[PDB]
Amino acid sequence: TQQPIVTGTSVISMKYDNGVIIAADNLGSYGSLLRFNGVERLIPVGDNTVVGISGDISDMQHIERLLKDLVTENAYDNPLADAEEALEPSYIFEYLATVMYQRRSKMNPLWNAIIVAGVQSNGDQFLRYVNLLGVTYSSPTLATGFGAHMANPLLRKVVDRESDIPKTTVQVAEEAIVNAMRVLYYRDARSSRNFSLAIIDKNTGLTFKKNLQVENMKWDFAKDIKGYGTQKI
Amino acid sequence: GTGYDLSNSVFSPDGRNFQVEYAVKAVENGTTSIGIKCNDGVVFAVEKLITSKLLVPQKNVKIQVVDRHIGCVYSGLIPDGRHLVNRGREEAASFKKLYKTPIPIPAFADRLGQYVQAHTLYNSVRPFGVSTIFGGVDKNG
Repeated sequence: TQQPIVTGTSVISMKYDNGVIIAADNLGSYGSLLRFNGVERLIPVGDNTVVGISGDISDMQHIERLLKDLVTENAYDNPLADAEEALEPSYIFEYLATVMYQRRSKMNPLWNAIIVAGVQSNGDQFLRYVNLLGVTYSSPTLATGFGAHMANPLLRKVVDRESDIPKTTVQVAEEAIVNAMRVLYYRDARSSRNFSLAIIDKNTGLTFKKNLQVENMKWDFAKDIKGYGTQKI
Repeated sequence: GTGYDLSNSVFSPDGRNFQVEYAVKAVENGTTSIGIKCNDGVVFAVEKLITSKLLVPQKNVKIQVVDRHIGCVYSGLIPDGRHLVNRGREEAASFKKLYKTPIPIPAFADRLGQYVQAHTLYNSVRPFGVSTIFGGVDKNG
């Protein structure tokens, strides 16, 4: 048993017709101190998988090293390590899920919430969640922390059920993700303006975008707000 | 007298360890393998005796990788080679876990050396029936 010290906030994701999108900001908070601004919380694994991690950053870095070891170990005595016997998103996840549940069962959790986004070899979209309790679930949209409360509602307006997936494009999906990151910057006190976004597409592969910023913000109405009830000037 | 070549850790009267010398015979009996150091890397090659048409070509791979930057090849008892490489991989992971950097080849060479030497120290184990050729690239060449 422990307590999280350096923390990452929301990770948000959704699937679209040809793949999956996943995003997370670049902040490592220390309580209410916005301590570290160059923290990458999206971990790519090979060319078909991105793991997004929120929660304790010391644990995130430990999980990061586990994933690098998985790639190394998979390539041992494996002539098809970059072909048929390369790591699938489903393998990455099931491994992580196993670890998360064993650690919670030892009363010593990895204090995180994890979203594994990717595309399987057959072309299928992979999107699944796991957290410090070892709880797992899949949904057309997934998000951690504040993203669950604020991003899912917006993302679910685009993909409300399974049948909305083939109708949704990369452009529409990405715009919806980017809008949600702006909303989280408005209302989450542990969020940063700077974020990373990753697209995994069954045709165009892994597209990793760094150093994105929330743009097109509405603030001008604030000038007209004075007082808290009766004050006029 | 005689009988000095029956146990592993035993010195003969001329200071030799006959069980290690007998292990060399197992290597000399094996397939030929080589290594070539070039001016920014290393190359490994091995002969794979095709016993029959039934052996699937290009499968049965003999050269093994350690970490992401080291290659190992060996001649003699193939299982002993695998055992050695498994140890090497455990050993390289440990080094990386603690020191972050990938294991330098000299450091890695001694890790295999100390392990193989350990199997000449006791009569409850037998020496390795392989000579292993290995290497790669690190911080300084």
